Amino acid sequence: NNGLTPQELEAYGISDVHDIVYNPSYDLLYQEELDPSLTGYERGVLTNLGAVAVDTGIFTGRSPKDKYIVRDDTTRDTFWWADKGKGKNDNKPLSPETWQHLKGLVTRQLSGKRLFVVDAFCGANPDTRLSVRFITEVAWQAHFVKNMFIRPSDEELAGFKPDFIVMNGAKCTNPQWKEQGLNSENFVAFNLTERMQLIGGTWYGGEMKKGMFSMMNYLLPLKGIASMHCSANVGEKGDVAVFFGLSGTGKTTLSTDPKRRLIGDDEHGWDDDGVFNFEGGCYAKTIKLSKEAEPEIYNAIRRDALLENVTVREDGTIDFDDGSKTENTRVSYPIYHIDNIVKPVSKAGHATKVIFLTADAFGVLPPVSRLTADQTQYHFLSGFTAKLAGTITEPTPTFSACFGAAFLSLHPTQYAEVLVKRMQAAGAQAYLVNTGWNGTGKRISIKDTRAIIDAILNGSLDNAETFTLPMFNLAIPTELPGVDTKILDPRNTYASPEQWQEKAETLAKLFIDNFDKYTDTPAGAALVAAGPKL
Ligand SMILES: Nc1ncnc2c1ncn2[C@@H]1O[C@H](COP(=O)(O)OP(=O)(O)OP(=O)(O)O)[C@@H](O)[C@H]1O
Ligand SMILES: [Mg+2]
Ligand SMILES: [Mn+2]
Repeated sequence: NNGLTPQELEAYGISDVHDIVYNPSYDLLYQEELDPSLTGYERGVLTNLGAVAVDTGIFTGRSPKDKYIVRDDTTRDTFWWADKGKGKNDNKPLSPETWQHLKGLVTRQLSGKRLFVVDAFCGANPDTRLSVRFITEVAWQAHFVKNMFIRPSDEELAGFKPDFIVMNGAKCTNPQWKEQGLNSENFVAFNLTERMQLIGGTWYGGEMKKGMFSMMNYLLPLKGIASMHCSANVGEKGDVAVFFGLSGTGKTTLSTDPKRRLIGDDEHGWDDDGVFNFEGGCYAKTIKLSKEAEPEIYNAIRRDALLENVTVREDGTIDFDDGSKTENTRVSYPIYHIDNIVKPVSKAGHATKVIFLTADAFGVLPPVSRLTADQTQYHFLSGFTAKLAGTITEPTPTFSACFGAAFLSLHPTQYAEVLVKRMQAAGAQAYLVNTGWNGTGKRISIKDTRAIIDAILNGSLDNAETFTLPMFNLAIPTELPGVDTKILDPRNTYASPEQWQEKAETLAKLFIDNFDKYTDTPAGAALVAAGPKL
């Protein structure tokens, strides 16, 4: 029935829907979250910055072990399954039967309640975008999807017909999990035949964000459109730059550059016209957030922005440095909270600069180096980054294909293939930047990192004289405008170049061991030459 009547939700299996809050405004959401009635995790608090902060509960990040995709006649022969001959991933198969069981738990949990329904888009271009309908019973959750996805116009809602439905049943869990062979009572399931996503047990909003991203990572490459885990911005001359990288590497902090127009900060596609954003907002990290170091992001934290897991003092002030509940404190905000952005549609032309961000805890890789075409692919499939696990003692490596393995629905080489095709057609140049550590035991400052990005974007790096770094065979500059020459050669940051050597051999070996699983095909076996060598 036209409009968005309760009888329309009955088709989804939801019953006794009393009140339906359809596409709530930011003001409605504001009063909903501050309602003194609210108890538990539904309760939001007001901070001295005018933004409301919520607690996501026990889950303060994604839960890949609870992710499942229904294996049926639609997904069977196309999906990159975790139990298939292909690589290690989180795409665990699920039977249609267990799906229906999980669906029953969700629809029942959402029956006889006041439901928030947010209609939106995933993808800036109408020809490849997904019309998604989110259903929840928690206000701050509908707020999160309002911030993160593309907010439709009144005229667009008129002819709005969803392609995908996501039902968030955070308050319910699956008690029959042991009998079904699942990881736990919690669940994040997808069914491509019904085009739905179910969430149970976990309150974390990121599951809906990354969940839709995973779906885009499935549909687009099959159409020849690159789907990427990267930030992106444009210059006044129209030069587009994409920044790939794993979590915590700098895609958001570095693309948020006042001198350039922000396209997006995390999920983009690349078609015949160019690079386009999937989202309608940004999701910044807030631990130890410095207003001096990252002023644009700090000023975005105001009414309508949603703080997550941050610790708010009695006086309402936020302690950004406190990571007691989690180091993964975040804040989402609609994109317009950033001044210099592409308006009204988040898209631009083909990218000409392709930057790979990595936080090397081993202190081996150089701050910046220009990559050859074969090294571009080698490093893309490698997806290296290292944290520093050890209360930061003993660096621990992470190799995540395409810089976002956790969101891949297809085999990694399928993404590399479509990426290489787009880069070629545009004569794009690739670079590798170490936003991490060096022999000093301290992470490179944001100031130094921004200077390096400018040199890459302004061309002064392309004109610089370079020499080859041994083992990894990376072309590194002799000098660069704005940055200290001493840090350009990673070996200079150690007391003796012998220290670098030893650590470099360790890292090189890890890379070689990791890439070995790709050498099954001639193309990948050919790429081994583009990797490190002892
Ligand atoms: N030199 C540096 N370069 C970049 N970021 C730095 C640097 N030094 C410190 N940081 C901090 O590291 C983090 C980089 O975070 P960022 O939010 O950009 O990750 P991201 O790539 O967007 O990951 P995700 O996909 O999870 O959003 C921020 O907390 C930033 O303040
Ligand atoms: Mg980010
Ligand atoms: Mn991300």
